[PDB]
Amino acid sequence: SSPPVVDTVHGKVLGKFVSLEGFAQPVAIFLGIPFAKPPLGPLRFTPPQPAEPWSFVKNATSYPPMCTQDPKAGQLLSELFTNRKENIPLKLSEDCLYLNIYTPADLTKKNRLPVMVWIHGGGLMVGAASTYDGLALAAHENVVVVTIQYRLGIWGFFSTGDEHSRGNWGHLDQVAALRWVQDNIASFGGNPGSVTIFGESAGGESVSVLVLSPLAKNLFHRAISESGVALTSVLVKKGDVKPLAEQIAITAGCKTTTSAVMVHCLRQKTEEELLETTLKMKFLSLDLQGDPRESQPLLGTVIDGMLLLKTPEELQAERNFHTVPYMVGINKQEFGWLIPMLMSYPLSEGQLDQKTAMSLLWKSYPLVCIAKELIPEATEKYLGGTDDTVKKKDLFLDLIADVMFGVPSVIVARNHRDAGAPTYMYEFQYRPSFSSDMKPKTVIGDHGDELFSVFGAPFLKEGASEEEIRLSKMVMKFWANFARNGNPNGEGLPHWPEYNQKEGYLQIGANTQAAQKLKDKEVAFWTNLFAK
Amino acid sequence: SSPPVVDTVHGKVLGKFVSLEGFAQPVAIFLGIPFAKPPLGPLRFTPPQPAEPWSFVKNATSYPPMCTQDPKAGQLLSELFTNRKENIPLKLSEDCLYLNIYTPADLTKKNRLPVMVWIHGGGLMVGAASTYDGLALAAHENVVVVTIQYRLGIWGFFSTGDEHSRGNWGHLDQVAALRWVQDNIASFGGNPGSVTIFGESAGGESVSVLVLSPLAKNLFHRAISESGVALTSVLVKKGDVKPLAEQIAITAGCKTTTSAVMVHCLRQKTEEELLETTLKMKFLSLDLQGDPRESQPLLGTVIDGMLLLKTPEELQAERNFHTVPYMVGINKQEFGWLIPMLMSYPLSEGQLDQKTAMSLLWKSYPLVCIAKELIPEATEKYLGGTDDTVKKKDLFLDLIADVMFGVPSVIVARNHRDAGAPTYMYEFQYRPSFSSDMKPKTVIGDHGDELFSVFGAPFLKEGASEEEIRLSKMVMKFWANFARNGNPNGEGLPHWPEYNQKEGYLQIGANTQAAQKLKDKEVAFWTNLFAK
Amino acid sequence: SSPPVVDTVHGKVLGKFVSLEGFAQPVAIFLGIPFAKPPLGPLRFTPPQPAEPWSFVKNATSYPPMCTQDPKAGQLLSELFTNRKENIPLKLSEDCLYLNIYTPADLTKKNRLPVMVWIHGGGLMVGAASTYDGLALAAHENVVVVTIQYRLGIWGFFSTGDEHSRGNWGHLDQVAALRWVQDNIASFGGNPGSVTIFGESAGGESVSVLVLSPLAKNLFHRAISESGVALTSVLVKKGDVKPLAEQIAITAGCKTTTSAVMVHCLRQKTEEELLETTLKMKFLSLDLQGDPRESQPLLGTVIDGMLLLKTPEELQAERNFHTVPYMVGINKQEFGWLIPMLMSYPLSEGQLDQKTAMSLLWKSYPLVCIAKELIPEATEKYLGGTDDTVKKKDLFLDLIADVMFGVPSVIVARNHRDAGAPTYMYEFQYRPSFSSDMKPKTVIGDHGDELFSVFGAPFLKEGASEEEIRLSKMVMKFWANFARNGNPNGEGLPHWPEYNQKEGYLQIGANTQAAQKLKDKEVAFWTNLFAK
Ligand SMILES: CC(=O)N[C@H]1[C@H]([C@H](O)[C@H](O)CO)O[C@@](O)(C(=O)O)C[C@@H]1O
Ligand SMILES: CC(=O)N[C@H]1[C@H]([C@H](O)[C@H](O)CO)O[C@@](O)(C(=O)O)C[C@@H]1O
Ligand SMILES: CC(=O)N[C@H]1[C@H]([C@H](O)[C@H](O)CO)O[C@@](O)(C(=O)O)C[C@@H]1O
Ligand SMILES: CN1[C@@H]2CC[C@H]1C[C@H](OC(=O)[C@H](O)c1ccccc1)C2
Ligand SMILES: CN1[C@@H]2CC[C@H]1C[C@H](OC(=O)[C@H](O)c1ccccc1)C2
Ligand SMILES: CN1[C@@H]2CC[C@H]1C[C@H](OC(=O)[C@H](O)c1ccccc1)C2
Ligand SMILES: *[C@@H]1O[C@H](CO)[C@@H](O)[C@H](O)[C@H]1NC(C)=O
Ligand SMILES: *[C@@H]1O[C@H](CO)[C@@H](O)[C@H](O)[C@H]1NC(C)=O
Ligand SMILES: *[C@H]1O[C@H](CO)[C@@H](O)[C@H](O)[C@H]1NC(C)=O
Ligand SMILES: [F-]
Ligand SMILES: [F-]
Ligand SMILES: [F-]
Repeated sequence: SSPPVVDTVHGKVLGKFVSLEGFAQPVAIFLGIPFAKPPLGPLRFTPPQPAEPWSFVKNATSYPPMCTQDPKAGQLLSELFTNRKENIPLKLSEDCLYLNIYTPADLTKKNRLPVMVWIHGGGLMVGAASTYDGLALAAHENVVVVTIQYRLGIWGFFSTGDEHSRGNWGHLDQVAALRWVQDNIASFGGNPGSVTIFGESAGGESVSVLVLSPLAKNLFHRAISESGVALTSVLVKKGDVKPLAEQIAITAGCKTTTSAVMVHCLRQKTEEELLETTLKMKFLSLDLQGDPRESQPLLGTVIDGMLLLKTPEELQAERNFHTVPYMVGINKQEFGWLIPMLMSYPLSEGQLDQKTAMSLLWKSYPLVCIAKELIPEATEKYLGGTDDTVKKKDLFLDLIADVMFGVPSVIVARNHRDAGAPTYMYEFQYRPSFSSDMKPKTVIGDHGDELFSVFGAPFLKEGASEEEIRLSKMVMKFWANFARNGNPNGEGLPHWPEYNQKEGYLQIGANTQAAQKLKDKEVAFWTNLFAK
Repeated sequence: SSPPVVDTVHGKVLGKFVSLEGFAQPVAIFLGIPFAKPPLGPLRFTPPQPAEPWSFVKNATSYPPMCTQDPKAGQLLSELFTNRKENIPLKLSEDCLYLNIYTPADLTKKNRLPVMVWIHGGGLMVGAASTYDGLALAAHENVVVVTIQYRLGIWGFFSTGDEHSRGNWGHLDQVAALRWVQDNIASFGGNPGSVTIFGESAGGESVSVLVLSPLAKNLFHRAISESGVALTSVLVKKGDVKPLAEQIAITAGCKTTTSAVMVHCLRQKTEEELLETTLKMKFLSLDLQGDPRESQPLLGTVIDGMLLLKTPEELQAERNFHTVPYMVGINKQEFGWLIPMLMSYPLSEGQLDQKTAMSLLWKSYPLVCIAKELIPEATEKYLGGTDDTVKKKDLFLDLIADVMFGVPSVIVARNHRDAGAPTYMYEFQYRPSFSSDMKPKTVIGDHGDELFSVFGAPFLKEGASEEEIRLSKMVMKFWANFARNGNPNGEGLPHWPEYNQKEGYLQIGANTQAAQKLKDKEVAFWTNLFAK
Repeated sequence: SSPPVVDTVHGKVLGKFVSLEGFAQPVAIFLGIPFAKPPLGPLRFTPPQPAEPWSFVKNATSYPPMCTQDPKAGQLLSELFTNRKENIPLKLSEDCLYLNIYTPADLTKKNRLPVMVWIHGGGLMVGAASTYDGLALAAHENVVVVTIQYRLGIWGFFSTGDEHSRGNWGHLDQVAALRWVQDNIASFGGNPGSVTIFGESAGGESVSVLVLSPLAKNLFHRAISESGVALTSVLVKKGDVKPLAEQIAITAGCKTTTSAVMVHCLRQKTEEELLETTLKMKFLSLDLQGDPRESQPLLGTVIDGMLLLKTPEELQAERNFHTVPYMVGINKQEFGWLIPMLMSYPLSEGQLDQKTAMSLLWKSYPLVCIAKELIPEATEKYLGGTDDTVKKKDLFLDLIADVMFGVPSVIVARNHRDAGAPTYMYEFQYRPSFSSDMKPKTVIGDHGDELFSVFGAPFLKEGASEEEIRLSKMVMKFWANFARNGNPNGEGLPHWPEYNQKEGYLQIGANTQAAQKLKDKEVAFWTNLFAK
């Protein structure tokens, strides 16, 4: 029939139907819907403003650009995380505040299906929404899937520490996309009364941040963090952020007389000029030559006084905030291959010794945040075993993963629980067939592996076994049920214990079964070690 | 006496008194009155905004700049259409939103004289208001004459097809200046309740557009289109305008990743950079090599969705719309010398044959928009007459004139007529003594020839025979009478029948008398041909 | 016990304590508090906009930058006027709208002490607030002292003479600071209901202008003009100013097609570019050859139609406005050494004859504004006496001093008196030990010599004698009493008569006592000569 045409507040939107195998009702897809005014010129380094309305019918049938980022790194991550057959090459632009919608609802009628907003990851430096296709999830579980984008790197996170540039522009874009949904999603057969935000990695941490922010209050009703939370140090800048702002400005060829002078100067810079600055800063690579405490991994989240009134530690410590069902999960080997490879980690010999371990762990300061006085003990706790240099390197990775995702995730889960809100945890342990060739088959539950089950990659790509297909059908149902009742459980699916005092979590993989006290031991150790 | 000082909404304006040979009543003249804020910087490619108010008295005693255009092309047209003796040298600037006023009213007393607002032509690419002196008309028929300006070329008509740059900036200016008139004319002895708009060529097509625009309603009560209407295709863009925008962005050295990207980039360019882009484009000149269907004649009117909700063809269909007295006229030989000479036509030998005719007609695509399979029938219907190559060249010029003005003008008139509103038509056939020395004396009723009678050139220049002086007097009468009563008739003047079903019109010239069915046979042929 | 933290409408401010010998209660100092939004980008050449509120605690413990100016000239004047022991070197920046506060109040309690707002001088081309340390005056007279800054030169006074750039930006900033004081001063223990503005030189003229401006109505309750008033021609521009605008524009490398075009262009220029333009104009210096009337001193105050509705002459002619106690004073030798030296006067021979003098006075047209036909007359009235060139040189200095400050000051005073408001006058006659070596010891009461006494330099620098100390205590007490009651009289002080019909004034110096009719003779004379 005639392409799908939905009416929104700003104007009519045109899309295209896409039927999936085994589903009569085709899925309506809208690509590149603007949810905010293009942040160009004077709007750079400022909160997102509403999108100007249009006079006729807007054709939303073309993938939007991805926010300015390292094009090589961007395309690489996309190819590794995409759930669709062939990766979709994208263009770069500052005009990237768009979102993609996938509704399996029959627009001719009135439907109120649950809405699931996806926040992509990429360390807040790279990524896009187009990378994730929701055609499968939307059909198999009959939910309206929405993928959003937000300013990355300098454009979405540059902060001078004061009012001239508070920061968190990227986080504000997410909040704006959430309001867009509350105001228009009903036009796509989605129930604005039931919105679930979920994201992986930096997207995960973003979810945690939104769950603690007063600005997002009432913009969602359930949240899910996949391998990433607000306690994930590397993504949250604590202390005086001024030194960073100046370092960036100097590189860009700007004076540092005052804050307003820097912001003004940086606004004058071109996109290419700021992309070059980015490349020079080398944000997603382990800095070897230099002091570990001087390596700037990124311009993560900050305490601007708007989105976040104080550090995540401080905020969660209190129990006076709108609580919602929150699902926090991690993978078996978060630091298995993906992250180390991208960051170009030194580990290439396949083995390591205490001395070298403590040497590498040190330079990993901008990631784990371990005082040089805690290096020995930390290394001993994980490598103080077998003489096998090879088995050491493996325990070294588990060492890093526990500090970045493991312990943090569990902590957030505990606090949310104590806050008196429905909490859930899981430990994904599986090795997708879509993995990379360079990835050693001895790795399972790597960073981002759960993505393929979540977005039903086995229903779009080819070569998926019946075992890999069912696993996905299970995850999608678990997720979708949560978006529906704030409870993953359902008929035909194993039992998922709510993370309470017993601290029971679900283990997903070849064999999905419940368990208890995830990393419980690991947490204890670090909680004391970190206490100096 | 002392310089006239009128009080307007945004401040007091100072002018000067000028006396015309024989008239005791001195005419108050104001030059350079702003009717909007200068469309500089971010205000480029945006609607005109109200002008900021001034403190003391503003000297409105100097000619304003003409809108940025091809300085050479603009200077030529100014010297070929000016009715004043010596041609005034103008300056270029994006700061060109001014209007000139000519009032014979006695400012010392309340006066409600009819107001005639003039809209200059020039293919929407060149032109200016200072070119036309309103002294003679204002004094002879006692009416306030107002010449207005509007953004041209890229500045006034650049459109990306969407909300990022809808377009028709130039027409919105025409509207702004009209609202200004309704708000201030009374202070100049003019009656806002009786404003007549009239223009020639592009100024004519503009009147035709305002007559059809829901925004213009109530800003004028009488319309006059001299050689140019909404059906003159060359000036109206249909279909996706996105290609033209992208071609312009590229020529200016801008990326085309998205609409917003283009507009932002172009807004960062200097006036001169856009003027160089203009010259590079080579607009008003016939392209003889390439593809006629791709040739870009100019940047005209589009369907923004604010000024025009749909194409003129569809608009004139409806009856449910406000209607006013409309006078549509054309010249004997619209494609006689002027236009061809300006666009550099291959016509130099002074004759033409059937074979070279069909070829030329095709390259003339951007003007007559005639299919390539229709060329044979069209050429045979006009040139199949005699075997005289010279007559074939003249009958070929009649071909282009009919398609660009003849047929369009009549169709527009018949629609206004059947719409239930007073309509009037005429055909000017005379050769002013103010013609160029380069125009053959055999050309009678060439494009723009009426302008000399309309603006009483015979009373400002020299060499005008009494016969020509007489023609001018009659013309200004009819006009002013039409302005006064929406009817040209008045004792002392030949009778001008209303354009009703008998399709009676007036032939102006040495011998002025009525006739019937103007271009009747012509309209039939062209409507039937295009039907295929 | 802990750094001073104060809450304001815009956010928290953090200062520092500084104790002054003789006072138990340490003074709370706040440096660099923003009272407006940085006048950058499109904000240049526009009214000051409110400052953006900050989220946490802002540290105002660092000296703010001074507005862009001649770095050399700026730093020189600061060392010559500074009352602190060591001159503080400052940075330049368009982001200069800050104010400094010195409060002797105990912020742990509720206090409401009189507020004295200082407006530094420097011909509206240079100067800073930081130059003046309020520590002494604040502690000694128990009053809150506020030092403000305002846009200088082109940035603060560029006028096209119309609505596209009225001018007086620098005066608007001063008014913007006064509003900030009324909204937040109570947080600093200040009494918003008792604000006294005072300034020296261009600061004196500013105060004088604020007294005639409707915009300053109810923003201060007492005024003090030290050596400068609104009748000091040199700082006030009369007549068409457009010619000056164009002159700057061309120098800066801009077009001059229209006013809007000129302002649009200058806004594009970088700080460094406008600064280089400043240095080129040679604003401070004096041209010895050419034509005196073709020179150009500066960009003083203009008649914008906002800040000032008409010339100070016309405005003071009316007794229709808010009348507040006004104190106007001058020094013994206004043109004794300081100004001449800074402009580089050819008086490097210490001698001057009746013929060489008539030449200088003419060349000094932009400073005295005297028709060349009058030069001979005036020159006689002063130098027509002794045949001693050495005395002629001195009498010549008295000539200029009387025309710039002497006569203007008394006239301004008398008019205020006749308006029926409290008036007072004084004449400082002392030679501060904190003078410059290169300064002749025969010069007593040079321009700005009262500043050392007013700001208590004897209590900040070293070597002051018991006499110089006593003088400073007396002056401060006099100023503080005036701020308190609008009357300088108090116990322990001589009697300062009001400026009624007897025209009594105070002779401040080593021997302070009252007198009558200040410059009465000179006032009568000049008024006559100028009557031509
Ligand atoms: C690259 C591209 O095709 N641009 C298209 C854009 C984009 O879809 C939107 O900017 C969101 O991507 O808008 C249209 O689709 C539309 O509204 O009619 C037309 C145009 O073809
Ligand atoms: C370039 C130039 O000379 N500017 C002139 C302008 C123009 O009138 C307006 O810009 C409209 O052109 O304003 C004046 O006339 C005026 O109001 O006193 C002064 C001046 O003569
Ligand atoms: C570069 C500079 O000196 N500016 C400084 C400003 C100024 O103190 C205020 O803006 C008043 O001028 O704020 C800081 O001191 C601060 O709040 O800690 C840090 C910053 O470095
Ligand atoms: C892309 N990798 C390169 C070539 C193949 C693959 C394994 C090898 O890595 C190592 O020896 C590391 O020690 C390592 C890294 C990541 C996971 C396991 C082991 C280096
Ligand atoms: C300067 N002109 C050149 C040589 C003489 C004169 C007429 C001719 O004109 C044309 O071919 C035109 O196409 C034309 C103009 C006007 C009337 C008829 C035909 C070409
Ligand atoms: C260096 N100066 C020389 C010798 C001592 C001192 C004073 C004198 O000049 C004057 O008295 C002039 O009045 C003057 C001219 C220029 C600058 C400052 C003072 C000339
Ligand atoms: C928009 O889509 C419609 C229907 O698919 C099509 O007719 C039109 O050409 C498209 N417009 C664009 C973006 O070219
Ligand atoms: C504020 O000042 C304190 C010291 O007084 C300093 O430690 C801190 O860095 C400043 N705040 C910031 C982050 O600007
Ligand atoms: C405009 O004319 C008036 C009338 O004397 C004059 O005051 C003003 O300066 C003139 N403008 C210019 C810049 O020529
Ligand atoms: F991430
Ligand atoms: F035209
Ligand atoms: F000064």
